[PDB]
Amino acid sequence: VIKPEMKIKLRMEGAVNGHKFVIEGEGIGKPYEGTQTLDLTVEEGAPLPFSYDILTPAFNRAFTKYPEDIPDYFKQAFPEGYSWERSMTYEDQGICIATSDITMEGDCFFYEIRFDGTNFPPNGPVMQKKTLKWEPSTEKMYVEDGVLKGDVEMALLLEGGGHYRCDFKTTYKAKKDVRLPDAHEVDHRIEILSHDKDYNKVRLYEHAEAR
Repeated sequence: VIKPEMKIKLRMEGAVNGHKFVIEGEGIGKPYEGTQTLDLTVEEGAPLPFSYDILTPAFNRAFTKYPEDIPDYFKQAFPEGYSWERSMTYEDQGICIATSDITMEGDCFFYEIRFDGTNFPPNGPVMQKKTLKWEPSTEKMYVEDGVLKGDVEMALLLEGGGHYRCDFKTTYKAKKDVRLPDAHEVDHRIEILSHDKDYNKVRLYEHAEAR
């Protein structure tokens, strides 16, 4: 039921360091090539006082190129869909939790996303918007408790050229039983292709391939 091109519509509600916001997104991707692009718009809470980058991995592993001999936990889960739960722990004790519930109708995915962070220092790189991009990453995927888990060590490149590290832990929960894969890895690259001055409008791209 996963077509070679799938559309995407999403809504994120959240709060970061007490600043509430709402972002909507629409876009399109190619699930079997592991690529997608979203156009995202801040609908409430503009201008965001924090780095947009902390949000971008919350904006769907159905968009992953899986080799034909690794079971695709994500494409198998449709049309019913799946949800995920993610902790993101930053090196300066900023902490975020995000969840998403992902359904489908026809050639379109729908994401209902919740995002919350707190404890970001007011002069650190997130609240001072000093981040440039995420570095390409490798997520370790493995089965535990009957579901699929991923761990990835993430790094945000900073203005002036250091890195700001974050550990991601994700639980992925299909809504029906599916064929479980062996342990494997997903390589990612995520990039903001363009944005307006205060990131009220953002074009966001991801390429992901399992190996």
